[PDB]
Amino acid sequence: ADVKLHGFWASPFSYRVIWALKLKGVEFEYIEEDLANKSELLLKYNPVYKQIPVFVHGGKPIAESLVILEYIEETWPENPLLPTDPYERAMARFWIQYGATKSAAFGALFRASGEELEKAAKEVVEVLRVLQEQGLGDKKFFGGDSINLVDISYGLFVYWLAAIEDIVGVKVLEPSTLPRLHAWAQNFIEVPLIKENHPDNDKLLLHMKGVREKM
Amino acid sequence: ADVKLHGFWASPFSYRVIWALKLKGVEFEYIEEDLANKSELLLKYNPVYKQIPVFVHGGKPIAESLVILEYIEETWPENPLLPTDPYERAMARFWIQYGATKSAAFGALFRASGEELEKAAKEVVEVLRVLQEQGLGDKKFFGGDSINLVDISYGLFVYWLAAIEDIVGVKVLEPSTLPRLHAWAQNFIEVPLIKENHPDNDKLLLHMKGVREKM
Repeated sequence: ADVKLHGFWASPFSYRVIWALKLKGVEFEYIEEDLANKSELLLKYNPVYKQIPVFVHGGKPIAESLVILEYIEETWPENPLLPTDPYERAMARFWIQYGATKSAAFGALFRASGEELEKAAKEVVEVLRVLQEQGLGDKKFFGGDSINLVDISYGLFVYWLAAIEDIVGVKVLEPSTLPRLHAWAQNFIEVPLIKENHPDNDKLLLHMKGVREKM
Repeated sequence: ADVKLHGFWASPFSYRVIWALKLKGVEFEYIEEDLANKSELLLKYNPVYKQIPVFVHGGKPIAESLVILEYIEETWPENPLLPTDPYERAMARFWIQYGATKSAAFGALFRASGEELEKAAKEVVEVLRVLQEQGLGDKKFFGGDSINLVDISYGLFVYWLAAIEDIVGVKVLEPSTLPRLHAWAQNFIEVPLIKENHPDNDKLLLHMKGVREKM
């Protein structure tokens, strides 16, 4: 059954799926979607959200990156991206859900006014501290010695932190404040799979700087 | 390994876990938590959210009802509450996630002012229409001929609809507007497992009416 991925060049959600497929060694056709003029296939495949990514396997579509990632893990179980033990799997799902819930704080910091900025940055630092202390601990990656679906889901945090630093100017992931999480972020971007698969940084900063003009 | 459940008498989230355990035939000790004075075990077991439910198995805790439900399904796989096929499992997770995301609209309607009420009720009806058309379809339950984790996760919607109708007075799940979803709601409350396990309706309406005094 052939695999298609409808994505967007600057989307971290589309990149989550690219990472999981490339890790599994699953060949796929990538389809770049124009978000200003959504394709007939995108609207047919994702009527509920009308968003990318849309993963298609054997002509059958799946929307929502977290749902797609679990389908990929179940369909191509070799090179596992989740643990086999139910309790460890529940801890992985717990941290993936925590990230999804707290993702709103990153967008809030990105659009915060000159005054709102201090409180927004404070809330992001506390989210990162809990993630570091209770989620990562002393492990190299959320997945232990190699990346797993938890690391993949936290690519979105790295994407936001780098955009807030380069465009806004506030630093929320500092080595002296969060040494373990900062070491994790550096180690994650150095994983060859990640290094080989990410938006062009200059093009991404420019696009995101322009998107921030919503104020 | 013994099973404990830290819950709250009026919590639909605690009831999701009770339903799944009773369906699986798993014996458990139930611990009623005083939300005004959280127990030492609750704060130790759920430091991230400090919320019930907290499920404990072999002394190991799990927080977040959706995470707990998947652990129960994986640990006691007999009497399955999720399909075995990855694509059907992905559709179940998709609809469970849709419910979690849209749950905020129900709280919004519950606390809406006399003016906000019309727009809040409109947004809830559209959430229910998409759930009915694209999620339930012509099936008796989200799980087909019997309830599954999707039906269990949508107990929360039934809890809200009955509270909005009895206290506020607005009807958002009408038989002539949503015939299939209304038939589903009636069929769900008639399932003996559900009928035997829910908060005392009079006590629940009174508690919720008092909680609505946050305006």
